[PDB]
Amino acid sequence: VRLTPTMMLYSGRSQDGSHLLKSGRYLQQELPVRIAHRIKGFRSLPFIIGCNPTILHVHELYIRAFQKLTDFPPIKDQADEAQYCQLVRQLLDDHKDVVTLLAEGLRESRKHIEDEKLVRYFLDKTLTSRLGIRMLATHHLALHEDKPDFVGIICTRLSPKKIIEKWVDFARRLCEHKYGNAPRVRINGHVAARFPFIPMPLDYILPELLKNAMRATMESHLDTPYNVPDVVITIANNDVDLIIRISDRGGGIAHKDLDRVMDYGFGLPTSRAYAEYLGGSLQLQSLQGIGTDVYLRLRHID
Amino acid sequence: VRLTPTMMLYSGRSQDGSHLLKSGRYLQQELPVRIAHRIKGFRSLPFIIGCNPTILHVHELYIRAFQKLTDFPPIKDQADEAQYCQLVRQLLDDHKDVVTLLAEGLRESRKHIEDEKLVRYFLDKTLTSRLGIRMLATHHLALHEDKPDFVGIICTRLSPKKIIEKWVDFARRLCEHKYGNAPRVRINGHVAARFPFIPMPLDYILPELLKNAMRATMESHLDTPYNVPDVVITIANNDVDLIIRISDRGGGIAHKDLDRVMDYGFGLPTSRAYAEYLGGSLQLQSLQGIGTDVYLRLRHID
Ligand SMILES: CC(C)C[C@H](Cl)C(=O)O
Ligand SMILES: CC(C)C[C@H](Cl)C(=O)O
Repeated sequence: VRLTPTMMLYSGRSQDGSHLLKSGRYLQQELPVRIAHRIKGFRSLPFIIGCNPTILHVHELYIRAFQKLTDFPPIKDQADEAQYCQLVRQLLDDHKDVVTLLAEGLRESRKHIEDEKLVRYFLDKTLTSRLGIRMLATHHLALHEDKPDFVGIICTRLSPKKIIEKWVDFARRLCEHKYGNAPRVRINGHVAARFPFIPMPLDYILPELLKNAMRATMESHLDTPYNVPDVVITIANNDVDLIIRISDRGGGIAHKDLDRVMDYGFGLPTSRAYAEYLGGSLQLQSLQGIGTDVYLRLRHID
Repeated sequence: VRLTPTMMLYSGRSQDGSHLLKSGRYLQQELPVRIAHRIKGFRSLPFIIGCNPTILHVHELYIRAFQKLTDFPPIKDQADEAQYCQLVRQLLDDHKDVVTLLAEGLRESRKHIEDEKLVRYFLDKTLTSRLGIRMLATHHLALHEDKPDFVGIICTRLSPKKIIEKWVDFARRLCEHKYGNAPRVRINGHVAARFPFIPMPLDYILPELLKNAMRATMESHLDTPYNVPDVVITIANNDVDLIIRISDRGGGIAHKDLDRVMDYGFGLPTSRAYAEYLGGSLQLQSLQGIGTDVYLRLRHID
């Protein structure tokens, strides 16, 4: 009992494993319908783009997914549900590179793009539906796990500070490897906050935002990489949403680039679409000559 | 030679005072036309609002202004221009309370307001035109002054830090008088920047923004007024615009109030309309539970 947009994540308990069958049967009815919607998206692409060999390949993954899914017989016991999980697992892996295949197929296809609002809409709808589908699927699998402080993929006691720190260490390493240093990150605000929340969207978004804030900081301090401005992260936790402000002193996004930056890495426009999909937002405040403030808002689970 | 939107401020030099006659004759043709546009605005008000005695009074100031202006004969020498200045001076003073009279007339008139986009449009158009008219008029008068680092109302060497500091001292005093203390203000970024710029819009806007940031800070620290979070102002100066970010730790503007706050003190919605009128913007980022960031952008003079 809990939801993403129009999709339900099951918070349940059954010592017989009754909840696993109910969740399995839900996932089994919901997946094919949503995969078919993805097939329609490909069908309605401008012909010339839909013809691109990589776009066509991704199109074919979805048909294949829909075939295997609809071919699976209904679930009438635990044993069915178990094998169904195996299928779902295989599909999640087969589809792991999809975002990357799309970004490539569409680049090969840049010249033939006449209407950009049309393709941008396709990407947003595809990528965000894909996310929802993957959360729902991953949730069901994670219900088989016995891990504490987790109901499926819902973490019952999530520390925004903690999950930010993990992605900071990650982004710092990439940055140190490329520039030989990385900005110290400071975290302020509600650093002690804990509340139920689904990690996954944060796991996509944060590393992107952290990579940008760090890149921009280094690219504008080439002369002094051993000494660069800190990246300052602020956490604001209230009853409606969680806000994570990420501020860098990297010189800002230039006026001429302001529009190009939020459109299709490819990490920012995806991140914004994810945030809105979940009922939040991703906004940018550029101080040209100084730095950039990025505001990630995500609604509280309920 | 220099401009606000569709209006020209004259940067000129004449030892005979030839520039004063050219500016005077420009101001004399431009004022009546723009006052008449203000009269149309009142004429097109919903009857029931336009009937309010205070709204009617302001309406009558404008007609009166337009009469005295059109009655003034053309300017053919320095002596005419001098008396014209006297008239313009008198009008600027007669009209000094207009914003306040409007805000009052419309409050008396709240119940009868059916379409809010209509009135909001009237206010924006009136208040922002009024500003432009007052800049143009004040500029002409200031051309009579011999003050250094000033061509009329254009300051040739304006320090954003300096003008911010003046409004900080001002807002601090009001705040100390009401709460018995006030937040320390810190200024960072391009604190050494200097460039031609027209002070006036900053003189309206900054004190409003500073009053809010300080009020919000005190209202959320009632227990400890002797010790409150600093207000942090950041100046970003580039070739396109000037950005002044004003950040407070006053708990943010609550979700439920987010829309009500930018609509018609009355200081924020005016400030935003002024900023856009001049080709800039005024945007708010609320971190509910923590504070608010306000971003004032104003285009560089050119
Ligand atoms: C069959 C599903 C799980 C595939 C999802 Cl929609 C994805 O593209 O990864
Ligand atoms: C006649 C002019 C100078 C009046 C201006 Cl538009 C104002 O209302 O103050």
